[PDB]
Amino acid sequence: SAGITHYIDAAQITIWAFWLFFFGLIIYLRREDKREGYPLDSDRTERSGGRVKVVGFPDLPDPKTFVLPHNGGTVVAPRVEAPVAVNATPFSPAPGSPLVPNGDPMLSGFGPAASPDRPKHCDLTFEGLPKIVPMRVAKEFSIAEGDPDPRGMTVVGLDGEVAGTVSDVWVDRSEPQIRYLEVEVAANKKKVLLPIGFSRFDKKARKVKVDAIKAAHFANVPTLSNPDQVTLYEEDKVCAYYAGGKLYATAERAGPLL
Amino acid sequence: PEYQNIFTAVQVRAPAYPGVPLPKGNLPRIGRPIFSYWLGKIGDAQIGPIYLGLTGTLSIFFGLVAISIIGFNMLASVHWDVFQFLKHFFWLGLEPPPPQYGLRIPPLSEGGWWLMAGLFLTLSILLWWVRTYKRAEALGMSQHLSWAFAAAIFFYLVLGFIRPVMMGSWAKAVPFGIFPHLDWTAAFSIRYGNLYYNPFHMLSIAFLYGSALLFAMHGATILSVSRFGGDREIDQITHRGTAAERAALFWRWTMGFNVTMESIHRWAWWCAVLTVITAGIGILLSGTVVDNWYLWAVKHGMAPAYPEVVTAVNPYET
Amino acid sequence: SVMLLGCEGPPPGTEQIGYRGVGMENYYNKRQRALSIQANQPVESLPAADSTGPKASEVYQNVQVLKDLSVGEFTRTMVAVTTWVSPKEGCNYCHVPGNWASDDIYTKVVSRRMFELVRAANSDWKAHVAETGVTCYTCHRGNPVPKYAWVTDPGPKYPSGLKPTGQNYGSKTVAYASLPFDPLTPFLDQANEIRITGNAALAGSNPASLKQAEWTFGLMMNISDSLGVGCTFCHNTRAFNDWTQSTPKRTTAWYAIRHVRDINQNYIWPLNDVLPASRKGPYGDPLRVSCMTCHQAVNKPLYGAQMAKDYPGLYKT
Amino acid sequence: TGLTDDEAKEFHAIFMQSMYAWFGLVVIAHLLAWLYRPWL
Amino acid sequence: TGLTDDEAKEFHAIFMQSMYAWFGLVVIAHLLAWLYRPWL
Amino acid sequence: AMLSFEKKYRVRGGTLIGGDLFDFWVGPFYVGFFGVVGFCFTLLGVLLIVWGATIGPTGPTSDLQTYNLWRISIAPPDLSYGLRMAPLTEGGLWQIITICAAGAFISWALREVEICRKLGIGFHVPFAFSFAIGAYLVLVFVRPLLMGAWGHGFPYGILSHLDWVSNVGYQFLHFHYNPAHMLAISFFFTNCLALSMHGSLILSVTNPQKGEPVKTSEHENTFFRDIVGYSIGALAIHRLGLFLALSAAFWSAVCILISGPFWTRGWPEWWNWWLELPLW
Amino acid sequence: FTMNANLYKIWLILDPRRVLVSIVAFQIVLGLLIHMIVLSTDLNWLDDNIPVSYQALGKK
Amino acid sequence: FTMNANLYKIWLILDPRRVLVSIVAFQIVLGLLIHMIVLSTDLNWLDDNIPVSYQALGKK
Ligand code: BCL
Ligand code: BCL
Ligand code: BCL
Ligand code: BCL
Ligand SMILES: CC[C@H]1c2cc3[nH]c4c(c3C)C(=O)[C@H](C(=O)OC)c4c3nc(cc4[nH]c(cc(n2)[C@@H]1C)c(C(C)=O)c4C)[C@@H](C)[C@@H]3CCC(=O)OC/C=C(\C)CCC[C@H](C)CCC[C@H](C)CCCC(C)C
Ligand SMILES: CC[C@H]1c2cc3[nH]c4c(c3C)C(=O)[C@H](C(=O)OC)c4c3nc(cc4[nH]c(cc(n2)[C@@H]1C)c(C(C)=O)c4C)[C@@H](C)[C@@H]3CCC(=O)OC/C=C(\C)CCC[C@H](C)CCC[C@H](C)CCCC(C)C
Ligand SMILES: CC(C)=CCC/C(C)=C/CC/C(C)=C\CC/C(C)=C\CC/C(C)=C/CC/C(C)=C/CC/C(C)=C/CC/C(C)=C/CC1=C(C)C(=O)c2ccccc2C1=O
Ligand SMILES: COC1=C(OC)C(=O)C(C/C=C(\C)CC/C=C(\C)CC/C=C(\C)CC/C=C(\C)CC/C=C(\C)CC/C=C(\C)CC/C=C(\C)CCC=C(C)C)=C(C)C1=O
Ligand SMILES: COC(C)(C)C/C=C/C(C)=C/C=C/C(C)=C/C=C/C(C)=C/C=C\C=C(C)\C=C\C=C(C)\C=C\C=C(C)\C=C\CC(C)(C)OC
Ligand code: HEM
Ligand code: HEM
Ligand SMILES: [Fe+3]
Ligand SMILES: [Sr+2]
Ligand SMILES: [Sr+2]
Ligand SMILES: [Sr+2]
Ligand SMILES: [Sr+2]
Ligand SMILES: [Sr+2]
Repeated sequence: SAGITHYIDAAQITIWAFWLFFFGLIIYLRREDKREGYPLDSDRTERSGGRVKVVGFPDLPDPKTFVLPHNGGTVVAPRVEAPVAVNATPFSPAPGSPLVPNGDPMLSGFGPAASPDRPKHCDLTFEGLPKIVPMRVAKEFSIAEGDPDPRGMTVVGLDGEVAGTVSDVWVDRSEPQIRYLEVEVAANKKKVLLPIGFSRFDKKARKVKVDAIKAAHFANVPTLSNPDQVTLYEEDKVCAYYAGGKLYATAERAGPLL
Repeated sequence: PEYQNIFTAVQVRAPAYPGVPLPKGNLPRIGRPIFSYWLGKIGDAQIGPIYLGLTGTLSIFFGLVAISIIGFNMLASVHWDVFQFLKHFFWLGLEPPPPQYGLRIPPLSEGGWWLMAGLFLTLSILLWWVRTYKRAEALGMSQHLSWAFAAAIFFYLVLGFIRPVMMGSWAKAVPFGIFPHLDWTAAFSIRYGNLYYNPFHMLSIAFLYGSALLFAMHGATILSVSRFGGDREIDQITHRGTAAERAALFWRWTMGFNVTMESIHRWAWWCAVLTVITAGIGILLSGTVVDNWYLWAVKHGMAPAYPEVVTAVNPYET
Repeated sequence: SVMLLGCEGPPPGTEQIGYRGVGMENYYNKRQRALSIQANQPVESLPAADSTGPKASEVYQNVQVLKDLSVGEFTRTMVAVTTWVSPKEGCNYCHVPGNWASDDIYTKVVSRRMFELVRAANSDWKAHVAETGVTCYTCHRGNPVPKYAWVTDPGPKYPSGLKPTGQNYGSKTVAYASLPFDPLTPFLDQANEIRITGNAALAGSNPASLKQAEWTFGLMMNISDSLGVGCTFCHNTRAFNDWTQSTPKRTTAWYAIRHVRDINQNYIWPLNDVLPASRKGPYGDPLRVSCMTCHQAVNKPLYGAQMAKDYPGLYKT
Repeated sequence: TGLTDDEAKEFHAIFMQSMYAWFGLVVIAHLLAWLYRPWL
Repeated sequence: TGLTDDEAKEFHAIFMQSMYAWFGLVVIAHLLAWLYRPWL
Repeated sequence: AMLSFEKKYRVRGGTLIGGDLFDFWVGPFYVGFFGVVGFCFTLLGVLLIVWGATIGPTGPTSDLQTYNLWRISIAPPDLSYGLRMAPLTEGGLWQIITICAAGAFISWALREVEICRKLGIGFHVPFAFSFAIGAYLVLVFVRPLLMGAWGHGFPYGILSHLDWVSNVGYQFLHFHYNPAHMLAISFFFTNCLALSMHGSLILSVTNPQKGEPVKTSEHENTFFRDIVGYSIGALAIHRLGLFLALSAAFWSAVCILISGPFWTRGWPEWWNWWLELPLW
Repeated sequence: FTMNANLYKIWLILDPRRVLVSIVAFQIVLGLLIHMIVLSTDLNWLDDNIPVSYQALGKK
Repeated sequence: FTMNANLYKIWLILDPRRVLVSIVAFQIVLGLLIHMIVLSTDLNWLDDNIPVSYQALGKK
């Protein structure tokens, strides 16, 4: 008998092996996925006083340690993070309801204005010099031939009003580029950072538009504990404020449209 | 309105960077840098220096040899008419040894240039492999690239060398030509009864589509959190910021679950390596194990049936 | 530019071939369909001949084919063969002047053979030629030499040190694709194997080479182009080899392939010794037949015009 | 909506009469369409 | 929308007359087209 | 439930439409007015694919009816119906499921939009999503329209749609020669390459050899500069990858848009414009 | 069938500009939709030609 | 069917540069659109051979 066709061929079983390796892969990737934000926030946890820490399937992976270079530290993941109050109040007492920011929305530090507490230290070059520093601290840097020098352009907010003028340019000493625009504010001549991401140029006019906030809001830009360098804490703090204006800076960004 | 972080609108220069320093043994670096205002319009304007060791030189060497055999051969097929060479270039190619020869080393005029170009190409790709492992060690880094390059090398090897040796015939490897190698692809599917019904080729297709899906999603994300320096992924990985937060949350609020600044790079990594690895497996079973995938799909009841509205009588059966 | 480039406008003419959703469909340019129709106009017939008279073989001297015809009918048959094959030249093209019965000029030894070629065709190949049948015009079109006749070609030049790629060139004969550029000699002259698909899912009992697959692909490109259609005209590409999923045109094409093997092998190669160099390719092989020769890019030569049924002198016995 | 109670009388008026003008043009077009070619 | 009430009767005027001119050229074209080859 | 840092951002407002009406969360998903339209479109779509599976091409008791996942398939109407709505049990169903799919993808896109407005992030993602939505639309709306009939759309079935691709592909004889196809394929392959390179990199620096600390930007640039004499840099690599994948989708959309409506011949034949230039 | 009209108040709750363009857009789209529906059906006016189909003015 | 003498106010609500360029875009698009609509039907005005066929009868 030389014809007993087997119903099982290498192609079936290779498709079997694959799916098994697959499932293990998926599972694993979802585990690396819980090295942050976990366990979750329910009132399942609060109701039970915490006896239901929310982690789901799969579960959380044993911590991993990152050894920052330069006497920098050591970070772990997953970690235990201290809760932080919410600077807002429930739009409804029902769960899943959004919260309204407390007080003046741009000040709230809630919503598009919220942000975490990153180190109060500076990111560093390879050598260990403050990575992000101004061109005034980073002597070498230079505009690229054929690019308007931002230095001296007028910074202008979302409504038209002048905001200030570019007093300097902050650069990456690691990957040479403009990261932050410095702004001598008109209303008080204080110096603030302006993330490049929020800034549009109008080279033919030497203006630097900013849809984010109004010219006035530039007065409240979060500040630097040193005008010649900036910490991780301070960057988030700077940007999130402008970001808040995307939903706050006007009595209309709140939406609807209809 | 808002900058999109598509085009660096105002650049800055600084003296070029020779790079983090390599240990003893890792040879000097060569070439001295330049800047392209235009690469600069979209990315690091610095061009080079480059590193070249024994490895790097033996790989550039083999690789260019292989490129010459293929090319010179193509000029020969048009009679040394560089004009005609220019005219039909897309259609020119260097075909493989004929089956009549099996796996024997063939005469120059009958395929031997292909076996030599295939030989030298492979040695040069695998030398570039070693190159990236060396360049990756000099930096204390890990071999994640090398595990991927090794996967793509896997597919390559399956295509032009492994399947051929298993099938006992150099004529089964792919020929060097644009249109010729496209034709090789189509004929390959045809010869084995439509490759669409090959499970592995379906998975490789889900994974190719997935590399486009993930990189488009992630990439769009990092730009959307570029405002918070999300591109600076390393520190968002060590010291989570509102970029990594807004990032993980956009997706969380959208599709119900999410990843992290470190893990998305693993989903993406694993999805790419998977393409080539299902892909190679896919070519491995063709002829070695399965000869007609459509039939295979029928035997496993996967091929759909449609009302037979058009049909033709079989002359072979008259 | 880097020009741009090659383009038709929407909407194309379309025809549904297979079941809805299966994708077996056809697209075409309406304009060019109309131009092909004007170029594929048929010559109207000559009035029937009454006759009523003796048989050709009784009133003529060298009638070895059109024997059983009445005189009138023979004469008519001569006028059709005249306008159909060589009207700029007239009667004298195939005859020695003053001597209608003589075979002292080759175009007649050939003409005679082609009388047996059309007859065999109209009477023996209906599973292929149906009731449309063929006639001289089909290939000649007012031309002495079918415009679309072929020859085994040698491809482009090679130094002496290396042998030809056998495939890999820009050729209109394989649809512009790079497959092998002469899929005709081994399939439309000789009878090499076209089948490459296995009939078993698992392997170990199908020796078809990939190369053979490419030759079949080339040839198919040829066929497709000659009849002016795509594979869903005859196939269901999920299974090129599956006859039940194919269209009745695959059956027809199958018998046609064998037919061209008979025209080329027993009617054309033999005329090679009495034909001039002007009618021969670089290997001494003579201009022969292909599907294009007759179809000239249309699924039925001259859009399925019925010319032959009007000339009874074109059928066997 | 930063309108006065009176600028919602005005806007409403122009809105309604304008809209009625549109509906008017419509009855015109539909009338032509029916005379030359009734569709029911 | 950054116009004065004095400069929108002005704008509306120009808008209306121009629009009507356009509509005119359109009516000419549709009239020549209807003559040369009526479509209904 | 929320991430351990989520409550602080779960602000009110940002809609386009609905306002406080549907301005709430469910588990981790954001609802919004478009989540509701989306869920409705989606649910009816799927529930109808279930009914199509239930009935089969010849009725629930015939042998072509099936619930096997590889083979369930809902196909368009014949071409004879053109752009008209065709009877339900003759491809009508397929038309409605399509309307639902287009509406669901568009709702999904608009809901990602409200989510950008809430979180205050750029809208790069839903814009990028819209490229896939576009490709889907050419494959069901644009092409079949330009082609005078909705039946030119692909059927919704796992392998049967693969068959659609196959025979449509083969009407042009050697599809590989479609030049836009050549582009799109180039991007799909390169995209898959950069992704493997970025992926590999991030993971190679944040986790280096034991005995080494998280690596640096300087390392990053130095490695790929070491290997290939160039490094596009961190920001931009995220930019490129977005370019490649969106373009890959683009050229797929155009390569299929021209296959029919603007080109009917085989595709290799297109390349003739090149062999006939007056240079050779 | 109650007593309060005064339905002008509608613009104190609904933004007029956006409503304006919304109706505008919807009208052009509904327009195209309807045009494609009738032109694809029997009440067709294009694929006819009055008083004679024009490409059947010459057969040749 | 008359003109509400305060219809100028439509320009206090709708931005003039946008309404204008919008009309130009929509119109040019419609134009290109219709032109190929008609060229794609029986009413063709290009492929007619008026007053005499322009190539020849073939290649000759
Ligand atoms: C069997 C079908 C009949 C026919 C039956 C109808 C019917 C019935 C109707 C149309 C209508 C329309 N048809 Mg028709 N139509 C035919 C064939 C055609 C053809 C063609 C190439 O064959 C074309 C181009 C059109 C095009 C038109 C549009 C002009 C018009 C409005 C549609 C729209 O989008 O509203 C756009 C919406 C707008 C608000 C713009 C309004 C523009 C009009 C022209 C007036 C301008 C007012 C302007 C906007 C003033 C604004 C205020 C200022 C800002 C101060 N029809 C066929 C033969 N057509 C509709 C119509 O005209 O209404 C009277 C209508 O009711
Ligand atoms: C022709 C019709 C057949 C077809 C036949 C095949 C065949 C045959 C194959 C694929 C392959 C694949 N097909 Mg397919 N394919 C079909 C239709 C499709 C469709 C579609 C929408 O219809 C899609 C999405 C795909 C998708 C794909 C990809 C998913 C996959 C390969 C990924 C890849 O890049 O590997 C390519 C990457 C590499 C090869 C590695 C590259 C690295 C090398 C070493 C680089 C060296 C660079 C060099 C040294 C630089 C110097 C240059 C020198 C000059 C050479 N196919 C149909 C059914 N397809 C693979 C497969 O499935 O096999 C099972 C394959 O081999
Ligand atoms: C059949 C033989 C021909 C051929 C015929 C065709 C034809 C015909 C086509 C392609 C198409 C393409 N081919 Mg091919 N192709 C050939 C061989 C190949 C090869 C190869 C190695 O040989 C490759 C790599 C490819 C690859 C490609 C890409 C260039 C392209 C598909 C990407 C795309 O459509 O994006 C588009 C992506 C989408 C449309 C997805 C959109 C997502 C939507 C909005 C949401 C989906 C939501 C859904 C509900 C998700 C499920 C989630 C559930 C909720 C859980 N082909 C062979 C030679 N190929 C297709 C194309 O061009 O694309 C239009 C096409 O029409
Ligand atoms: C798995 C299926 C088949 C096949 C499937 C397809 C399909 C399908 C397609 C291609 C196409 C191409 N293939 Mg392939 N291809 C095969 C395996 C290979 C191999 C190999 C040694 O293994 C090579 C070198 C290539 C190379 C090429 C690229 C030249 C090109 C698309 C670019 C891309 O993705 O780049 C990513 C990588 C880079 C950017 C790195 C650097 C590139 C190097 C230097 C390219 C070398 C060759 C070059 C063409 C010669 C001179 C330049 C010319 C002017 C263009 N293929 C496999 C075996 N390939 C696509 C095309 O259209 O072109 C034919 C296409 O449609
Ligand atoms: C996840 C699978 C994907 C993948 C991954 C992948 N590819 C890779 C890698 C990885 C991980 C590498 O590590 C390696 C790389 O270097 O990445 C940038 C590589 C690679 N991907 C490339 C190609 C490639 N990969 C492809 C596909 C894929 N690879 C998949 C999409 C494709 C396809 C199918 O489209 C291609 C074309 C190469 C650039 C590189 C391997 C390079 C190599 O092996 O080099 C061999 C030899 C040469 C290049 C010869 C040198 C010729 C020089 C360019 C000329 C310089 C001359 C100089 C002037 C000197 C003077 C000369 C003297 C002799 C006179
Ligand atoms: C355009 C470039 C690439 C891309 C980008 C892209 N896709 C995206 C996004 C982006 C940026 C999103 O943000 C969005 C997303 O949510 O991320 C996953 C999305 C998305 N990518 C997905 C699909 C997808 N994208 C693909 C590809 C691509 N998308 C390109 C590779 C592909 C393919 C074919 O390769 C698929 C299958 C979805 C998971 C998701 C959007 C999900 C969604 O819109 O959900 C709402 C709708 C439903 C839940 C279903 C509606 C119910 C239907 C009525 C029934 C289904 C009908 C369907 C037409 C039948 C087809 C059957 C098939 C078996 C043939
Ligand atoms: C009767 C009635 C009411 C019905 C009942 C309703 C029912 C049936 C209830 C069931 C409810 C349940 C079970 C589910 C609901 C189902 C829903 C609505 C559908 C899911 C739709 C959805 C989009 C699923 C797609 C799944 C997949 C695999 C998508 C592909 C995307 C991808 C590969 C996923 C993983 C990777 C992800 C998520 C990356 C996102 C991501 C990226 C890309 C970053 O770059 C980044 C950077 C820095 C930090 C974080 C991130 C990050 O999270
Ligand atoms: C930390 O991050 C990282 C870095 O930073 C340090 C790196 O440097 C690196 C190293 C990376 C590199 C050195 C990058 C190398 C890049 C590679 C290999 C990609 C190869 C791409 C090419 C050769 C270019 C091909 C394309 C062209 C030549 C231009 C083509 C132009 C065309 C087709 C016409 C333009 C029009 C279109 C495409 C149509 C419309 C386009 C769209 C709709 C797309 C939209 C896009 C956007 C961006 C919004 C990595 C991996 C990294 O992860
Ligand atoms: C005029 O031109 C001058 C500059 C001279 C040179 C020009 C050169 C040019 C332009 C060359 C152009 C070349 C092109 C475009 C080539 C394209 C190639 C393509 C697209 C190839 C696609 C696929 C090819 C594959 C997958 C080949 C695989 C082959 C393999 C894997 C061979 C392996 C062989 C080995 C390892 C040999 C082993 C030998 C042993 C040791 C076993 O022998 C005993
Ligand atoms: C109007 C022009 C023509 C006339 C009047 C004509 C007349 C004749 C006559 C009277 C005969 C019988 C001679 C005999 O065998 O005694 C004959 C035979 C023959 N003629 Fe013609 N002829 C004409 C054109 C042609 C043409 C154009 C061809 C070829 C294209 C042709 C091919 C033949 C052949 C092959 C025979 C021998 C027939 C057989 O064996 O059956 N003739 N012709
Ligand atoms: C360009 C795409 C086409 C491809 C790839 C193609 C491919 C093939 C293949 C692979 C076979 C062999 C199946 C086997 O291995 O058993 C085949 C057979 C055949 N095809 Fe084609 N085909 C194409 C177009 C056409 C067209 C247009 C026709 C008819 C006009 C046609 C008529 C036939 C016939 C009759 C056979 C059977 C021949 C025999 O068995 O001797 N094909 N085709
Ligand atoms: Fe990234
Ligand atoms: Sr066609
Ligand atoms: Sr049943
Ligand atoms: Sr020429
Ligand atoms: Sr006309
Ligand atoms: Sr002319």
